[PDB]
Amino acid sequence: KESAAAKFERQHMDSGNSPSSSSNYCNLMMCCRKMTQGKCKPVNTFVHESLADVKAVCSQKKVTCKNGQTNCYQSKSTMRITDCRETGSSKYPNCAYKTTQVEKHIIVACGGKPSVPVHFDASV
Amino acid sequence: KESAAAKFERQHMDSGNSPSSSSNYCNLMMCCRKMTQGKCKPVNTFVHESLADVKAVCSQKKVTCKNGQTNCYQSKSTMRITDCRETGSSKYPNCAYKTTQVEKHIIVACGGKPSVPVHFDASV
Ligand SMILES: Nc1ncnc2c1ncn2[C@@H]1O[C@H](COP(=O)(O)O[C@@H]2[C@H](O)[C@@H](CO)O[C@H]2n2ccc(=O)[nH]c2=O)[C@@H](O)[C@H]1O
Ligand SMILES: Nc1ncnc2c1ncn2[C@@H]1O[C@H](COP(=O)(O)O[C@@H]2[C@H](O)[C@@H](CO)O[C@H]2n2ccc(=O)[nH]c2=O)[C@@H](O)[C@H]1O
Repeated sequence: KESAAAKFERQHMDSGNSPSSSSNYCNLMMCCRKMTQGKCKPVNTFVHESLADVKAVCSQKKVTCKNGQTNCYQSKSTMRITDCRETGSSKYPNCAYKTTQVEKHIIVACGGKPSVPVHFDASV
Repeated sequence: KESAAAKFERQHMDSGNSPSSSSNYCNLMMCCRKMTQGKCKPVNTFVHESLADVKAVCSQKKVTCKNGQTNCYQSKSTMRITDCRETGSSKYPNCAYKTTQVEKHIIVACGGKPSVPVHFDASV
């Protein structure tokens, strides 16, 4: 069982000078979206365009994936994204990330029927 | 078993215009701290002072809790906190919170041995 004390720290403590700061986006999102469980995911990109714009990439420019697979597609237009990269000081389970906001073309792998994004490959 | 498609949405989609806006502190925090599972927790306060400064409240002014319990203590000093209150639009699984930052005295319930904070009761 989680102790009542640890449970209070989880639910009410966030000690620090400016916790609502932009630079904390990846830290909280990586945590919210469950990519800090069991291990820290080193690299993850979030996309801020509509789901419909991202699903459409699966119909755009076909490119080879970094890992040599051939189901990747590059976007025609540049998208608003955020890059979450694990920092130097990061150590499970104190997962820490640098937050980088950029606008770039994305490459996704697509799969299933109907074909939708199943993997973020890179940005250019 | 999570589909590859739903997984992609969970891991990379954060559609919106200002995703790292301070006003999103509560939506991210409430998700990270696991208070948006099963139901949306309606009220929840985060304290930005250090843990020792909060643990110390358990040795300050003893006061009655709002539910009639007698193990509540009120900080001697005001503290930096953030109130997260569910908005009218909020409906699980689409929980949404207003973030409000104030400086107020807190009232916690303390328990165990040593006696530490186990519940957040109110701020004044
Ligand atoms: N061609 C493919 N088809 C289907 N699934 C694939 C393919 N290539 C990789 N995958 C899988 O997709 C799964 C999900 O991974 P993702 O969330 O996309 O993770 C990305 C990538 O797999 C991982 C390792 O490099 O980092 C992320 N990543 C990488 C670079 C980047 O700029 N941004 C980003 O999010 C991984 O298990 C991987 O095995
Ligand atoms: N005196 C007490 N001793 C021990 N546990 C208690 C006591 N009073 C309530 N509890 C329990 O404390 C547990 C944890 O609750 P909390 O995380 O503090 O939640 C607070 C409160 O219980 C919940 C319901 O109102 O909202 C929060 N809350 C309320 C007001 C506020 O300003 N801020 C805030 O975080 C609850 O399960 C409750 O049963």
